[PDB]
Amino acid sequence: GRRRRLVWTPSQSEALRACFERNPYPGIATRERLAQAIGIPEPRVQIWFQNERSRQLRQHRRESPEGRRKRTAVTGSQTALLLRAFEKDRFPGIAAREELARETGLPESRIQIWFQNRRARH
DNA sequence: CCACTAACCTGATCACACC
DNA sequence: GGTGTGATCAGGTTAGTGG
Repeated sequence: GRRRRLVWTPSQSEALRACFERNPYPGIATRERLAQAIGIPEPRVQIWFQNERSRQLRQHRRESPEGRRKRTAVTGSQTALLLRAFEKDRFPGIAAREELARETGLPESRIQIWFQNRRARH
């Protein structure tokens, strides 16, 4: 069970490509500003820039420093809750992550990263 | 039927706090 | 140097979009 896939409007597509053309490695500030200007949540914008670099790099292989997101602070209380969840299921779907986001107060996009990191190291 | 791609993934690495 | 862990990189996989 994954998040429902959105569909770019023509005006959104134009804005993402034009910003990608100026810098394919935007920082959190550029992603946030672009996300608000076009009405899309920032994680979807980040996912698009990653997919779009994948398209461009694979295409160029057949032809040819902006600031990061601030480190999310995770309390021991939040960590213990995600830990207990991680033991029952290491691959929570969108609904289980929204649950964990609700119970922890952390954004769901950070829960997704937390599980990606945890599975690679534990 | 099938090309395209958002969503999601692995694995490695960056970045930074901390000792 | 060593450890821990959140964030991001390249790029492969899963599944929804729409020709």
